[PDB]
Amino acid sequence: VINTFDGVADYLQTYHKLPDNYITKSEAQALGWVASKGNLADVAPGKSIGGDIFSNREGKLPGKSGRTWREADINYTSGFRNSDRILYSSDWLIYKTTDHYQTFTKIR
Repeated sequence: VINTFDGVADYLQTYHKLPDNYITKSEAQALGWVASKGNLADVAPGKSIGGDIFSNREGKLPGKSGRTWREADINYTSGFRNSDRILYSSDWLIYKTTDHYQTFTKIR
């Protein structure tokens, strides 16, 4: 239902949580999600992967003590996951990537 960059971005800054169509990878695995099969839409119709913590290993997103980053899939409808993610901090900084976490730019 809400899975666009702008849509999810505004939902997060206002309501401080993901829309209802998101499930973490753990949740999805528990419903029978097998990444190598690209089946998420069969076991969880209308859902997207989102809410997992993003480690920011490469220190690309701005870091701060106490700030945790999470991710969510954008523009997903079916099949294997795409390369689009929204990155959101606990202080509601919003970044996007369209290249599998290689490049980030600010959107809120």
